[PDB]
Amino acid sequence: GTGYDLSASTFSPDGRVFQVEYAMKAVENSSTAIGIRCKDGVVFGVEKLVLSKLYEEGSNKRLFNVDRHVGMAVAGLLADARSLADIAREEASNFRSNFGYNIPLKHLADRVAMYVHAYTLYSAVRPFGCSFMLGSYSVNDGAQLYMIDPSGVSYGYWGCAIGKARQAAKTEIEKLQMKEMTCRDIVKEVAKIIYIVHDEVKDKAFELELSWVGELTNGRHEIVPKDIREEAEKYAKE
Amino acid sequence: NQYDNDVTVWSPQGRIHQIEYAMEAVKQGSATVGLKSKTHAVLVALKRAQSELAAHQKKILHVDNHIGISIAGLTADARLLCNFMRQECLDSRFVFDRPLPVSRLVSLIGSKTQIPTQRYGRRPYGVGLLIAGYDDMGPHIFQTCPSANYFDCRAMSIGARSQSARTYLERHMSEFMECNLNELVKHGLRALRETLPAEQDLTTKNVSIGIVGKDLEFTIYDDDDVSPFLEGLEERP
Amino acid sequence: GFDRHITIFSPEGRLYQVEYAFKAINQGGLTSVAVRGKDCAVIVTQKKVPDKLLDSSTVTHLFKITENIGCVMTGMTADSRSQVQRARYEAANWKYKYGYEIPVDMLCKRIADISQVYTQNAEMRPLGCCMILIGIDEEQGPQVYKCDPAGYYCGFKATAAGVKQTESTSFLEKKVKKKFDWTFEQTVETAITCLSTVLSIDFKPSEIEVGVVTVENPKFRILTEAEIDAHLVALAE
Amino acid sequence: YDSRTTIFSPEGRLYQVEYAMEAIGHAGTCLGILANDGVLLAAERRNIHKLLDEVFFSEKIYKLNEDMACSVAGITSDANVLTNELRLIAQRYLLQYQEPIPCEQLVTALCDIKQAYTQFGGKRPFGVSLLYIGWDKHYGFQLYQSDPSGNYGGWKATCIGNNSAAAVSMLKQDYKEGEMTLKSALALAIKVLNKTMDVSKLSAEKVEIATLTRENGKTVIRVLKQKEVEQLIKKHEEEEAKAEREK
Amino acid sequence: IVKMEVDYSATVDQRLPECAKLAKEGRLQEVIETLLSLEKQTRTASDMVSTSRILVAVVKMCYEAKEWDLLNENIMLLSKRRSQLKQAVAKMVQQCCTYVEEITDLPIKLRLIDTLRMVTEGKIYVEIERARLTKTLATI
Amino acid sequence: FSLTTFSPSGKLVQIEYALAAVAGGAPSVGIKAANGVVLATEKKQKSILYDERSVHKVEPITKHIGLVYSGMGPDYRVLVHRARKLAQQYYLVYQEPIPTAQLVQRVASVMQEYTQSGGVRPFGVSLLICGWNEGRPYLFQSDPSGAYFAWKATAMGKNYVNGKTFLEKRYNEDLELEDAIHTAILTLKESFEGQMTEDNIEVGICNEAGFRRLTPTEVKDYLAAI
Repeated sequence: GTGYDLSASTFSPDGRVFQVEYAMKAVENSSTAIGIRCKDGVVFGVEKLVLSKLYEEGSNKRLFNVDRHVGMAVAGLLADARSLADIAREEASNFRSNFGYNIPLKHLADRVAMYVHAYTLYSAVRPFGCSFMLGSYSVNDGAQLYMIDPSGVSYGYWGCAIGKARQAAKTEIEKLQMKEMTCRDIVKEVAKIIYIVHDEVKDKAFELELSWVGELTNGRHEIVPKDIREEAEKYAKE
Repeated sequence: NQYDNDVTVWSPQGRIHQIEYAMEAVKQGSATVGLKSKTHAVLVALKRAQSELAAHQKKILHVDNHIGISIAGLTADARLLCNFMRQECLDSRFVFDRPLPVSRLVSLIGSKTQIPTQRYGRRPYGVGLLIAGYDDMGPHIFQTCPSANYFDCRAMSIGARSQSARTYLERHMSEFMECNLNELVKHGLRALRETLPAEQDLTTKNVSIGIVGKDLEFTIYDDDDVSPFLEGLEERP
Repeated sequence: GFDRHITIFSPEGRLYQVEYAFKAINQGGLTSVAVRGKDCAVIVTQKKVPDKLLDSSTVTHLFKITENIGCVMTGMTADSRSQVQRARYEAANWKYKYGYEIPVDMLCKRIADISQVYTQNAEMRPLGCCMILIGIDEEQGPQVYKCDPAGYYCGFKATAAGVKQTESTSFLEKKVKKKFDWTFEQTVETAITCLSTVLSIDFKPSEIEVGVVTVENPKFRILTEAEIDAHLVALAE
Repeated sequence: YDSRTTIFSPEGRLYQVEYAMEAIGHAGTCLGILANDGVLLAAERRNIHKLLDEVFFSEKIYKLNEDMACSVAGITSDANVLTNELRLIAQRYLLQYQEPIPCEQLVTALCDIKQAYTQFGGKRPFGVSLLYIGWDKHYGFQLYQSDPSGNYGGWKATCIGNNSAAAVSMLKQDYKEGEMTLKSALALAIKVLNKTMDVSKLSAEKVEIATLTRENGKTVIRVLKQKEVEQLIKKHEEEEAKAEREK
Repeated sequence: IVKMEVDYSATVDQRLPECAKLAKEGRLQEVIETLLSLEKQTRTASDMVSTSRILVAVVKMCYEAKEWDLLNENIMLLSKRRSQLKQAVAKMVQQCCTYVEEITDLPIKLRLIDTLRMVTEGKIYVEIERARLTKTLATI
Repeated sequence: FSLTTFSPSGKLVQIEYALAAVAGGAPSVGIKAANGVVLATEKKQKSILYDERSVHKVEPITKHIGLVYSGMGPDYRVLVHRARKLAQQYYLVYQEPIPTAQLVQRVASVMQEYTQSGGVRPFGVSLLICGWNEGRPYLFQSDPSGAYFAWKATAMGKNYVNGKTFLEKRYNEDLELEDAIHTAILTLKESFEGQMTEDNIEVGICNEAGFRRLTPTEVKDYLAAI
């Protein structure tokens, strides 16, 4: 503390970077998220606090489309999250322009994690206050899902959660048996887990932003049709 | 408190303090409301006056025929944002001859304002923006805070004592889509009038109206143009 | 003051920032062992996987920098990946500028020079990750080197890095003092028993990931589950 | 109170620059005396450890141009770069005008660069003050003293060393313009160096002196080697012995 | 010690007695190997009761088929494979203790010392020491 | 700020801390003999895990310029790389002078990027330079902030004071032949704690024929009969 947690370039006496240790606290404080790799795809899901009913239908959505087959579910400081999503979109576009075809998810996650590490390495710039999952599917490489901490590195996840209640979500995620369940029931189950996570116990009403990618969508990461997934929300309510 | 000195540094408890102080810049400013309808977007801004001799300053800035903004807070780095938005919209006109959709413009503003929140020696743009635009999906109202986290809103207000206007809009937001132009403008006027103390009241000289519609390009109405809307005020200070 | 806060020389005549980064390598809870043999060089590190929701396929700390050089990383994972990317870039750039493949010692020297530039100046900070890189070199046999956050690139025969690196180095010193060369069965078994004596869990053949480079067979073989299980069975016999 | 170099004082003083200039008095010792048909520099060799070889052939005295030579009295790190820049300026003038650079112009350029160093940016002032002796077509033999403040001065008998006050007092007491010659200037320089150096009977190794003389249409800057220096020492010793015994 | 992952109580119940019938006189070693694979599977699944039953069955098969030498290297392999489960090996020694005391024979002294070597590798105070005391008394 | 800095009134505090750092613990003695110059240092590796033929303390900058150093070895690597580049650039500009001893003074002078442009943090290594392409040998020392000193015999280790005292008492002298390396090894012996061996001691010699880092065979041969 004191003089060591002032700039990211200052190492702790024990050998730690306290700026990122505090940036992780913003992710821990912001709303939670969940992403599950189904048998033939990856299903996302994020609850979003409607801080006031003055807002329209779900805006500043935690889900983003960084590429044609790749989607990003982010939590934490949302402005820097959107800036990082723009960075990821630019990286995917550059890779498609240079090497053709579609950017593999592992390489995209590695590059964006390296960019985040570059931002947390120096002193003038500050570490990003956001953690996100990158999910994509392809016929060749199946379904992948990588999660990036505000300072850490991408890690392969069968199913991951980040935000306010990580352990509470992860317990039921590990309770759920993935790797053999189709993405439909996985949408139902991610909605169920999010509603199991507390929504109105001490906060306002929450909206359910759920994303899709898989062979059922032949790649092409898109937001699940909310009109037909309201019944999945109803099953989650029960 | 050490950790509150600079924007780059991060507080141990979580979010940084400089941006939280930045949101107080919009809090310390004249009130302004902005509401959507089925076909129109209307901004009602309180033209704060220095003295009776001086004018009531300028609010509800003009961006393009279909986009108009209302500032609230630090006026220095607000004309800069207005210039940036004007330049981006004109670039869109110059490249593909179409009105720049409001959502993309707001995303550009958020991305542009995000960088100062991370670059050392650069203060965040402590300006609250109430952007009114009419893209192909009807009217749109967006709120841009200095935290670079924009929001879409059916009806939002920012400024000093704007919480009362927020509550009035929320209680009356159900009957907003099906309202005539004059009816919606009167809703906004009632919302703004509820912000000031009972001594203050709406005048033709201290209020500004910005209306954009399907067939109506963005227009900044003032005293003579406001008087037809100001009639039927139903004054309950 | 700020002697212990920035990369500046202490009044006592020391450099405390890199001294803290070396302990940062210890932070993270991991260990690695590198053993050079008569003809091969093997490196093994534990694979600490909390919960099975992670993909054990990609949680590795060892990588292929080029077709014949493999590294293992100890410390913070972000800096580790950044230095791995830098090493791969350096190897590719050397192969482009010079036709022959980059010697492992030269690659370690370049990485250590980059780290020394990092500990120089004050704008940036040293990367808290210690890299042990191995590879077969003609007219030199197997070669193992370590580059540290300071920039001191050295290490040979038996060298370890991590939390309990001192105990592993002591046991490997005892083993190398016992004058007998290790073939391509004894080197792997020596590394495995070293890491097992350091952390007594009996090393179920899933929590470690060993990289091997031999002379008759080049390339950085990341031995699969079957190979590590067979070596473990042979050792525990 | 001191801070980043480009500051002032509540009174209005440049205390960083003043501190640097006072520190110039600390360490090093050089003196320049101007006489007709020859102007010379005398330098005190600080470290005379027997483990050196004296192959650089000059430590304090530096030849900066065909018609001039300097002697630093500050930190050697800045002294080397300042001498290099001074030689570069002189040779640039020689290239531009095809004529040896006047001493005053060279000194003004150097003090301008020092004033710039102490003026703008977060850069340390050049902690070094140096003398200059030289000859030109306009003013003949000239001597100049420049301080780290960038305010040079045209002197004729001055010292810049540790006991610079004592040395300049000894000069003022025993300086006679017009009547002064090269040999008398040598005698006065050796005498004042013996005064400012506590150990009497100074060795030729601890003192380095260089004389600039005007030959036939050509300037010769000869550094006095050991034998000539100790012969001057012997003549001075004879003079001292005669003066002391004749009382 | 460690939490059980995958139980094979149904598998051992349906197969172990059938394996005993298939190798009533113990002429087949493929039956021994396949239960070694099965107990390895349960060992990787961290199950103690299944491994203990397999070891007890294996030694019981050696008792009935009276292969004294093959018992020696079989128990050596079982106790030295990866050390298995401390509960299971402590059990297996106990029925070995119960069996060596009933048949006088000449090479039971070799059986006594063999188990002594298997238990003298450590783990004396922990996981049964009375067996080693009884074996030493048996040697006396 | 971004250069050699932190100079208060009458002091160079940062430079003084750099000089305290270069006190180090590696003696790295140097002796200028009549025939040539010997730069001998101590390679006391921690344990036997480290190797001695992998990393070197003596580096030949060019054909007959050899270099030995002091504390902060990682800084020394960058410094010797810069010195090699500078000497190569000088030889390319002034093509084919075989520049070693008419360059040793020059390369020592161009060791101003070494410290006069410190790079925020000054270098923490003092280096001894040897060259003999002038018919005469040269021994120079560049410190973390100063410049060429033109030594004849010196040490830059933890016991550099007593090492220099031993050098002067043992009469480094002027008539000493090229085999003053025995005296250099003896001077190391005073600042050495152990039975020094061929791999424990690294020495390079620079005579009129050129510079050469003595292999462990000759180092052990000289260490024999000591």
